Amino acid sequence: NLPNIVILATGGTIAGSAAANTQTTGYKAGALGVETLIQAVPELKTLANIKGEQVASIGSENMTSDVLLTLSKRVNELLARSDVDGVVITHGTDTLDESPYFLNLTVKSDKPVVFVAAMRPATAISADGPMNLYGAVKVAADKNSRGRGVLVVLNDRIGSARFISKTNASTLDTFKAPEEGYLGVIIGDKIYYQTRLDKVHTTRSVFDVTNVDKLPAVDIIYGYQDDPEYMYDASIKHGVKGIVYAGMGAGSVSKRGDAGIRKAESKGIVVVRSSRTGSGIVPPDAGQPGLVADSLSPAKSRILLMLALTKTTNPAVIQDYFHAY
Amino acid sequence: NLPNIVILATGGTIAGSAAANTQTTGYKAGALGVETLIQAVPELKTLANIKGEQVASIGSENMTSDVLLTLSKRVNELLARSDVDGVVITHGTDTLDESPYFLNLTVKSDKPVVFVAAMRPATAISADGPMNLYGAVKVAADKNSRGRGVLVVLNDRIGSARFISKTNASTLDTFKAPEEGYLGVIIGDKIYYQTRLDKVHTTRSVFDVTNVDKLPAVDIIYGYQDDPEYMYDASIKHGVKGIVYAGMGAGSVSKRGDAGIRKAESKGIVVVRSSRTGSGIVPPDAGQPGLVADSLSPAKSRILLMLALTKTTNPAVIQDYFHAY
Amino acid sequence: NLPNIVILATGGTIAGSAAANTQTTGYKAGALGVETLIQAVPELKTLANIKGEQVASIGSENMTSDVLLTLSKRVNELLARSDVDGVVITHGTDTLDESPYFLNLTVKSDKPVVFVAAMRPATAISADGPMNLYGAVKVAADKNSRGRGVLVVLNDRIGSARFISKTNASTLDTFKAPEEGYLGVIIGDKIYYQTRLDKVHTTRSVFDVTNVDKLPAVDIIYGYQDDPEYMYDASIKHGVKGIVYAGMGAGSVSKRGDAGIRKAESKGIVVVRSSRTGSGIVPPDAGQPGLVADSLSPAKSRILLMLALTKTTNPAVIQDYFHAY
Amino acid sequence: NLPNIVILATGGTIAGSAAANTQTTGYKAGALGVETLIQAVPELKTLANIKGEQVASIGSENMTSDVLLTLSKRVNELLARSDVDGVVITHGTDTLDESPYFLNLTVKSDKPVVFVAAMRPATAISADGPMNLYGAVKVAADKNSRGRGVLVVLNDRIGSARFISKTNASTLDTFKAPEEGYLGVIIGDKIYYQTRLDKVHTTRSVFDVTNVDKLPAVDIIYGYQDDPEYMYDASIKHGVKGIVYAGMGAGSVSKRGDAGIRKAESKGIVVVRSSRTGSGIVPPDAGQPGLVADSLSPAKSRILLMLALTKTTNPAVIQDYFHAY
Ligand SMILES: N[C@@H](CC(=O)O)C(=O)O
Ligand SMILES: N[C@@H](CC(=O)O)C(=O)O
Ligand SMILES: N[C@@H](CC(=O)O)C(=O)O
Ligand SMILES: N[C@@H](CC(=O)O)C(=O)O
Repeated sequence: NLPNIVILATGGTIAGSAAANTQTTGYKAGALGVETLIQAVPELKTLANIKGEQVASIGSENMTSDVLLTLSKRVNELLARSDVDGVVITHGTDTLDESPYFLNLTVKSDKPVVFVAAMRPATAISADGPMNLYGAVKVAADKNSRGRGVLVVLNDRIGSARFISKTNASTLDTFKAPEEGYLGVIIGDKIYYQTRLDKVHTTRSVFDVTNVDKLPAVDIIYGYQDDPEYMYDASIKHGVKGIVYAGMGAGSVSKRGDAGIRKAESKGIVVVRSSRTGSGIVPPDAGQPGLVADSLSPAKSRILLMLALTKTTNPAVIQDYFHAY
Repeated sequence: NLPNIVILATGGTIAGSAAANTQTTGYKAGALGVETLIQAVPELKTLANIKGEQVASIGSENMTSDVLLTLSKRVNELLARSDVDGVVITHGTDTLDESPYFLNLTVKSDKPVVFVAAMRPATAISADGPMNLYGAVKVAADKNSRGRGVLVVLNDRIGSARFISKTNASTLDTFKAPEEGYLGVIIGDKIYYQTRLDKVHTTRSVFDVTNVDKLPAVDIIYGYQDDPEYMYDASIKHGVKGIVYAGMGAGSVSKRGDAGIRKAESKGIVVVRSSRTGSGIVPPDAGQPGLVADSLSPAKSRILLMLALTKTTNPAVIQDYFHAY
Repeated sequence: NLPNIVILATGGTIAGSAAANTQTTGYKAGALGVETLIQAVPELKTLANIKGEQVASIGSENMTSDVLLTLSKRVNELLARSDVDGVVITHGTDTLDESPYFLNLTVKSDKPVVFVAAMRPATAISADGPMNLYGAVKVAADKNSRGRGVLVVLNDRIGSARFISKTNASTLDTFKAPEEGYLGVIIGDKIYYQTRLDKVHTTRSVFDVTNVDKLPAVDIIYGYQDDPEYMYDASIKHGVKGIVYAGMGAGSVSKRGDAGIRKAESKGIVVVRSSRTGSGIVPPDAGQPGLVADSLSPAKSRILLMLALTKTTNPAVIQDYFHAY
Repeated sequence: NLPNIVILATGGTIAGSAAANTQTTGYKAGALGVETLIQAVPELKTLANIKGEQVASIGSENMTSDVLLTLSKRVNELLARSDVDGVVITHGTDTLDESPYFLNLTVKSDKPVVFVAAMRPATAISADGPMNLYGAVKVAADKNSRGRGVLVVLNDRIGSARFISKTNASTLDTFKAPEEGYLGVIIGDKIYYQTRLDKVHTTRSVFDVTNVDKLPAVDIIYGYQDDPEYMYDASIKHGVKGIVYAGMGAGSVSKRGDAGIRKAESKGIVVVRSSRTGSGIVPPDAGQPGLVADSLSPAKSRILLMLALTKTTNPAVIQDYFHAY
């Protein structure tokens, strides 16, 4: 009796197709279904009983919070069933920073939720998709993968949704977390778990979007030399509920950024100072406005802020989420 | 006789002072003069004859293109003299991604221009400033450091202005370049050069800002899920000459980002697609609008685009600069 | 009432002194007592009630298994007392791969055992010792640091004794674990735990050396092109109980290395195939002799094998230790 | 017309064939000829005119100095011809630390010598071989690859033979150089060179093996706690010409290692102190015996020492080679 795994497809280059096998970038992309991905890897039949389901068919650069609501609700419906042991989600790499972390806070089950992607299309020479999908299903079918939070599997690595991000624009090994490493690795058709996420996730999370139809809008504004104050004005004008600041260094604000953040806060907008660096802690500073993002990236900080605004508008409670989640 | 090195001060945590040494973050920053930094390390006298100038006294988060013009003009004025062998620039870490790369394209000399910074204030326990400054002066005083482009010295490393960036928000070893490494290292009071910059820099650069009073305005717009098109509308309204897109993955645009970029291009604004990932190549794509940033980060792409706009607005010529510089 | 922390000194460059402050390497090293290190950082009094003890005064390159036995028995006696909350151990960096992992398997307490070291002597410019010691004591005094296994603190990082190793010969940031990251970080006088060790350690470990006078001899033989078979003959002649093979790639043996290992196994010597690469999994292979080291480095594999030989010689039980510890 | 590239096969997992595609490790390895590798990638015909030769059919773990001597002589006579523009060498990954660096010092031409390997067998799911081979041939056929030293191409990276090493036992992205990065990358069917090797290589190298029948024997002895002195006695007994010490930290010797090295030096054996860390500089120290390996790893130090012993035994001259090569 093999485990029962459901593969939910949302699109991405993993389900992409090009005219030539030498083409990995800059091509008229064609989408493939979940059944085509399953049929491409007949070795999945030794791991688990597989059922395919197409949630979406878009590039992750076009992934929206509305589709994330639909995805999370469907994952929760499936994991509540006794005939589903785990869920594998085929997704694009461009916003694989956000999607798994969204599910890390919204999934109400200990059963494995494994995001999977590919940097090369299925038609490409040495396409990474087939092995990544094999690894993802293997992880989801393993009972030892439970209670570890949402997992992300690419290039023989098992990364945490809380730390893993696309660190390189175009390489196969792009998904890394320099300061936190990987939760596990897949070597020689065997899973080796090494670390556990020391943050609040899945079953112990207070965030629930089961009865949420629309999430609060949150913008991300970059921090740099000569950064305009008018970007904050644009966010205020359109009435966003939150703003994540991709700050210079440890979330440092310029005179124009400081003025823009305080103007947003006076209108009731919750601002969180993250970092454009790529990793590390943004420490508390009473001399600067806004909350701090802890070690959360601008992309993941936005996700947490959106979900935090569904529960509260209290800055201290939201700050507590950033240090715990 | 010893070489003649001039230390130009712009500010930063390297010249920062706190009431307690346990404080490294969120403190009352006390700005120190260039002479105080020189007197703190009397071992600089064994390396070279030191002179100090105070170009600026601000945090790098407030570093502007106007101050960079003043800095670049002063560096070129000093390096043209026979009594100056090299220059050391004490700067902050928050925008040390931009400043050195600016001078990497504007300095008209093979003489060493070495940027130096510190993550911990001078008062802090195990302050990195003193050793960083010693290493920077040592690098600038070495004649073998010539013709290598603008250098950045922190944590015993010599990084290229073209590749090095603050990769972590709060650590001493934050300045890294995972795909390109370091040009050299400083170990045991000795310099070990290992790699050379294979890009156009300094003397061979066509970018000259000697007769430039004001640089063209360039904004950076971040790429993420549900990214607003109105950010581009804000840039267009304020009449920016360039827009750098910190794209999802390999500079991928959403439907709103695509619309915002094409709207900017119709107004004559040159848009360059960079990446929010942290490293890697953004490959050319005819299916997407805007130019491609090659391996240049959003911060450095903005610097190059700003300087490219002083000479031309032609997309093909600017694209050529992005692959060469 | 502040926690009671005991600082045990074994030596190292953290307690080293040079002729000049520009000397970090190649000098006549002097020794500093445990009290000299404590008085150098008066900020330790705000963290905990400190009591220093001098266990040894040697370079870690000369650290032996006999001294580790004495250290482990002493730590166990200290932590068994109700008036001790944690222990900080000043040690050298050269064999900081072995020592903490030894205590990770032998210390029977949830109370923090924090190893600390320095890459620069206390006399050097921007000596890392003072801050590393401050960070180590802060970790040991924190109640949240309990039950996390043996910790290693340098350069604002909290690494696991199971994963952390000296990855660079001479840099301050040398202690890394690319595949596993850090358990926590120390930023802005605050501790941020991110991951937990998912292996058997400390309290749950079966390795008890309280009644052990002398440990079994284990050698490490390197794997390379034209590697001699006579090195294995030298180990067999001296009657070692174990041999760790620092293998090429994934612990691959040459024809001479295969012959040497099989000859050792016939004499009752338990051989474990590790890797010279620096990281990763050495997978099981029925076509090759010896056991596999999992992700354990040659240095750490020797430590585990040495402790495993005090309990059993059964290859199946020892292999189970390598996948669980 | 297209360039003329010769592919020299030595063996390895790139030419490996397993029973099942889920088998990447621990399998009965099969041997695939050079023509089988060429016919597997028909896209090589668009890059260059290909001719294949079978130099060897062994795993790199069994690669010997006599085969490297034969390989180097064959590469040199091929590059001397006008009908050969570059050479691609299919090799194993286990000793890809040594082989390319050997040729980096022995090749007497600016024509590209590109080593290529694969972590997964040709039969495996998402086998890296085909893309790596395509990338290697593309690099060898590119005129811009000339005068850059021996290149190593895997996972879309172009690494220098001087710096690149297998850093992980079992992953696709194993070939890294933390402190030096890559010379270039292959993204979207385009080569992007970023750094150049700032060491003496190929054409300018003084190490000629045209008239060498047998290379001097050089052993590598590992440095660790309780390291035996008898390993050095075994090397002296068999009359090796050199000994590379894989030292603890920055090549630090124990009391037994110090006694063993000085005993080797008294018998005329040249000893070089390298590091077991994985990267970094081993600094000169008059207080310790033996020469220093600079930034060279134990594997690469052995290669340089072996080639230096064909010319001289003078300690100061060999030490100079270690800082220049
Ligand atoms: N544009 C693609 C990139 C990828 O999947 O690799 C996506 O994110 O859907
Ligand atoms: N806020 C400081 C940060 C630093 O220098 O470390 C600056 O950039 O000026
Ligand atoms: N030789 C020293 C190196 C250090 O501590 O940095 C030791 O390990 O004791
Ligand atoms: N055992 C193989 C490993 C590989 O090529 O991946 C070899 O080096 O030949």
